[PDB]
Amino acid sequence: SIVLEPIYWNSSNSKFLPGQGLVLYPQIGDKLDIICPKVTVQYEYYKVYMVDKDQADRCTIKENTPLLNCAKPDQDIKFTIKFQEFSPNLWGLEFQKNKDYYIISTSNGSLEGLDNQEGGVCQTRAMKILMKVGQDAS
Amino acid sequence: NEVTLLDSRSVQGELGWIASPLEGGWEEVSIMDEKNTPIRTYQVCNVMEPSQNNWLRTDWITREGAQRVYIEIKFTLRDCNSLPGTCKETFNLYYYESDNDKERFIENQFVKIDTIAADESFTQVDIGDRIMKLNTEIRDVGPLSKKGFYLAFQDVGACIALVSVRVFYKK
Repeated sequence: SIVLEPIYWNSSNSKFLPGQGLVLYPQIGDKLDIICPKVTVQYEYYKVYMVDKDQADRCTIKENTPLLNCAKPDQDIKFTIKFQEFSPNLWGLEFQKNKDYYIISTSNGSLEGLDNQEGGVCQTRAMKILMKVGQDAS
Repeated sequence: NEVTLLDSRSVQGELGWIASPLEGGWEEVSIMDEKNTPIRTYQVCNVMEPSQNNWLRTDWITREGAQRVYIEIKFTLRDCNSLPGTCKETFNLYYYESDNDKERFIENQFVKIDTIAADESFTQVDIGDRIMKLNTEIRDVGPLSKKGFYLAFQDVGACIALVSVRVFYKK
């Protein structure tokens, strides 16, 4: 229960259906792990943010802070999201049933373009995650 | 100044502290530091449920050859009835001395350090102003004699979140 099965943020992840990213239907109480594993020893540099539908579609980024600053190739980077309406923590994310939340990255994937604010990996590999909190799948 | 023996913020990786029950009570969730930095935290808020007794004991903490050890906790606690009267605004902090750094179960075994409380809580999310409603409680553990120890946290029905756990000994 609750533990939702980690979601490796890495182009090789088949779950990122190219052109439509990966869609999820997490419910309240559900826990989720976005992971950026190490290396083996080619590492994909990313700066993962959570954004509104606007920025989600037509991949652009803007005070818009990374949940994952995948830039440490020797160790694992990870953000465990807790799908709760009311957060026991003040600096902790909160959700609401029947709302969508989007997580994208506009990085080239390479260290070179880790700060790209436009398109990037998202636009290409379609590394976006749409979470339809408390909703089924048509 | 202060020799740290543990800081939940700088231990990297996953915290993975054992908790009883493994889930439903204390859960290890992430957050964006007040100063943005991504940290790992622990929390529970089963305020609407009866008979709460959620435990979370850290991992083996060496006393590095020190007697008195200080414990620095940084919790938040959301104002209970800001959710859909009587409100638990405290929790208990325990400890257990041990030369064994692989204890895998371990309550009566534990010793209560004190009933700790929140000087401040909140109602809305992080919207309220900005923030530093972040309580920070300091506690001392009696004279030690063994190699290390474990820190236990006991929830009893308060909407609390542990942002940081730091321990040191002052040389």
